Amino acid sequence: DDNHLSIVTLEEAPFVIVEDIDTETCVRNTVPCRKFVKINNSTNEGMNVKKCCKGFCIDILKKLSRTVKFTYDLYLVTNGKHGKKVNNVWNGMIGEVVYQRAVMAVGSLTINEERSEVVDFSVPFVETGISVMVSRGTQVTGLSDKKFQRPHDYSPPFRFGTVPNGSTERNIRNNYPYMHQYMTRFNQRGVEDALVSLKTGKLDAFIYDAAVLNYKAGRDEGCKLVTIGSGYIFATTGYGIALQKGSPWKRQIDLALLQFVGDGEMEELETLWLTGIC
Amino acid sequence: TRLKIVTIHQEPFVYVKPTMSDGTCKEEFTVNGDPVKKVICTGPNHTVPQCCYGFCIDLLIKLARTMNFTYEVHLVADGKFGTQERVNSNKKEWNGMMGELLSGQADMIVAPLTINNERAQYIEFSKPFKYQGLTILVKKGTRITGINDPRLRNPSDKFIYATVKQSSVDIYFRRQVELSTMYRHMEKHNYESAAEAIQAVRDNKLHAFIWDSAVLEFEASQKCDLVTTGELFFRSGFGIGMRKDSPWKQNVSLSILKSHENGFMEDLDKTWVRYQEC
Ligand SMILES: O=C(O)[C@@H]1[C@H](C(=O)O)NCCN1C(=O)c1ccc2c(ccc3ccccc32)c1
Repeated sequence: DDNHLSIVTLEEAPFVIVEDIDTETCVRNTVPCRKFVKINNSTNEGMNVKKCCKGFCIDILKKLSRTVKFTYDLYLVTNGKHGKKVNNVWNGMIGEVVYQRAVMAVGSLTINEERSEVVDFSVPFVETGISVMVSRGTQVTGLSDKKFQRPHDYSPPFRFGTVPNGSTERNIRNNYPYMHQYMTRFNQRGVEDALVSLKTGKLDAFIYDAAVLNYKAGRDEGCKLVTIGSGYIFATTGYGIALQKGSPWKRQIDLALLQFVGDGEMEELETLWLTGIC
Repeated sequence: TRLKIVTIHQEPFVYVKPTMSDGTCKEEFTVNGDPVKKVICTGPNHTVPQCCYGFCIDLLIKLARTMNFTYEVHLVADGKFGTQERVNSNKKEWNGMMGELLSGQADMIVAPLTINNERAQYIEFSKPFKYQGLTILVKKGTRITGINDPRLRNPSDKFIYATVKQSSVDIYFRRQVELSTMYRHMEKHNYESAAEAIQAVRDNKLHAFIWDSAVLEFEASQKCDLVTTGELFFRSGFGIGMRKDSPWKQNVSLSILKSHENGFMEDLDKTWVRYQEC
């Protein structure tokens, strides 16, 4: 009915963590979420499978459901991740919302201009942007540091990279063309490989999503890996809930999220799921 | 399409200076060689024309150019940001910039206006143009751990702390019953404006000033007898304020997002907000 909402999310620890069902039911702090699971890699055939979801974003969804008073059917997106426009068709979580298969999307979904043209976003509930991680001792400010913009002006020249084909690289390509060209030979397969490169001295700085880097710094064995101060984050933005354009839920979601922030409940979820021992 | 803009004195976001004898604004460049864009802003001195510039004025000019509107700028008559108060009773009314926007004396608030639940109930905020938070300013040599210091949590008149009257910080301490003891202390001491509270810290008449970190860090970098303590104890953002029926809403928010993404906000923060540690 009008009060029961189709909601899409995406597996991405610690924001959304997916587990197998028990007892046939989802217990503890988990909620039901289903996934359309493909038969094989060469077909559109598949089967809906019952799962259990928990995490930072799931706790947010639970709070919203209680406060704003809606019920939901939660599913995991299967085509894409967060959302990219391919052949002028949106995939991922963004696509589910744009094409009306979900009323909202909840997850580590970054707010930007391109997506905002096709969905409405709640207020940000987690701050992010483009940040920089280094091993303690290494001296840089944020992305706009001349040491990044003109590495050859310094000795030795800085070695720094990102993960290819994501939003950080895309932003750098648009804003700092020489820096982008310079970084290509230092780019990293993924976040894990980047952390090793830093720790083993093969890389001086790793440039990436701020929330991800803060999470990683929080749990670095030895607590030697650190991020720049939040004052230096470039292109500051946030993760937010995506709703359909003109959605009748947006005001209520927004007010609830700001109440949560105001009452310190947001700081509590961050301490629970995001803040590490470092 | 001629917008009445309301704003407020609040360095480094808004500087207010006398006009020249002929009623124009003195041509000036920033320390880095950028032209300082100045607009005539009328405000209380009775009402007189004055010159305004700074982070928020640059943002206004970019907005006005991108969305093709014209504007006249004035400084809020009561000099406050805005809280909601009981009148005499029954009715509640907003004061400050919030009141002017709601009554139609302004069509848009362009100022370091904190986004919170209380205000979002009645007006529309853009996505944040600045992410920051709350911190505490003291005279160098003053020792407090921060917001949970026993001299804050268990107040007496031996250690005086305050914020600005009728601001988001006032709202923050008033909204939580567990903060009622702190609030009872602060209301006895709250200042009319940020500048006066800051001066009072320098003069040793106020021992701790609780306020926006985007402002307090700038002040501590200009005035080395002042320091901030405890990092951020709360995170919040500034946004453009409009009435709920504004036709400009969507495009203002898109413009802000775009400006974070293309380095425009980075430029503004470097021109106005960024600072060398003492
Ligand atoms: O904006 C981005 O770049 C996207 C996405 C979006 O809205 O598209 N917004 C969020 C960032 N992000 C990602 O893909 C991304 C990349 C890597 C990790 C995580 C989340 C958790 C992790 C935990 C451990 C290691 C890596 C990760 C998300």
